[PDB]
Amino acid sequence: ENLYFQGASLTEIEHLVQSVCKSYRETCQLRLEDLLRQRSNIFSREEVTGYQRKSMWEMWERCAHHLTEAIQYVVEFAKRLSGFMELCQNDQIVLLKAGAMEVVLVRMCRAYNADNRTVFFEGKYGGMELFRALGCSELISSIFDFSHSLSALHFSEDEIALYTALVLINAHRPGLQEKRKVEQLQYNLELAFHHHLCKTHRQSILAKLPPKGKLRSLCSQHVERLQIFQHLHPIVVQAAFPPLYKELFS
Amino acid sequence: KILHRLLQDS
Ligand SMILES: O=C(Nc1ccc2c(c1)CN(S(=O)(=O)c1cccc(C(F)(F)F)c1)CCO2)c1c(F)cccc1Cl
Ligand code: NA
Repeated sequence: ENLYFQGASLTEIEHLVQSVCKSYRETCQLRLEDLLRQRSNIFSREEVTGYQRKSMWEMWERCAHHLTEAIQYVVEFAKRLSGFMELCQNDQIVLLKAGAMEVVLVRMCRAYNADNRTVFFEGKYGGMELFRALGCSELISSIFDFSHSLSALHFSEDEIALYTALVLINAHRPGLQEKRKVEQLQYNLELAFHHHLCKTHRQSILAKLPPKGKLRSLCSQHVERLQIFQHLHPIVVQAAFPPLYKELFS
Repeated sequence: KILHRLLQDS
C-alpha cells in the first residue's frame, strides 16, 4: 500500500527525510522567523492582570479554541506524512487521538522563550502567570518545564519535523488494527530521523530527548484537569468548547 | 464526527 510499509533502502530513507521535512514546513501554524521576531513583544503588567481577571470558564474556552486550531495543523501534517493516508481510518484516528496533543506539546517549544520563560499567546509573549485563571498551576508549570527542556536542545525545524513524525507514528498505541504496518512505517521514520542526525552530527541529542512517559503524563494531566473543569462548568463544555477538542479529550 | 470529516476532505 506504501513503500514505507516494507524495508526501505538508504536512497528511500533520504527521500523520507525530505518528505517529512516538507510536510512539516507546509503545516506549520507559526513561522519560526515570526516567533523569534515577536520575542520583544511581551504582555504588560496590566495585560497580565487582565488575563488573570478573566473568569475560569472564559480562560478555559479561549485555551480550548487555541488548542483546537493547533490540532487542526497536526491533522494536516499527519495527512501529508508518507504512509499515513494508506493506513485504515480506525488506525489514523487511533494515531491522531493519542498523538495530536503530544505533537502540539512538542511544537510549543518553538513559541517558548527560555531566556525569560515566556510563551507566545494571543499575539504577545507572557509568563505562566498569564494562565492563573485556569486553576491548573501544576499542569501549566509542567508544560512550561517541558518546553524549557526541549528549548535547551536547540532543535532545528528539520529535527522537529522528524521527531514529531515519530511522536505520531507509534505502533504501540492501544487499538491499532494494522500494528505490523504501523511498526514498519515507524521503523522507517526512526531510520529517517537517526539518518538526518548522523549526517548533521546531531546524534548527541538522542540521549537528551524526553522519555515517552513524559508526554503521556502531560496528556493524562490535561485529560484529568478537563474532567475537573467539566464537573464545574458542564454547559460551558457542551455549548462553547470546540467539537474537535471534545472528540479528542472527552 | 470532525476527525472523520478532516481525514476524508481532499
Ligand atoms: O492551554 C492548554 N492546553 C494547550 C496546550 C498547548 C497548546 C494550546 C493549549 C493552545 N495554545 S494557546 O492556548 O495559545 C497556549 C499557548 C501557550 C501556552 C499554553 C498553555 F500553557 F496553557 F498550555 C497555551 C497554543 C499552544 O499549544 C490547557 C492547559 F494548559 C490547561 C488546561 C486546559 C487547556 Cl486548554
Ligand atoms: Na524555545
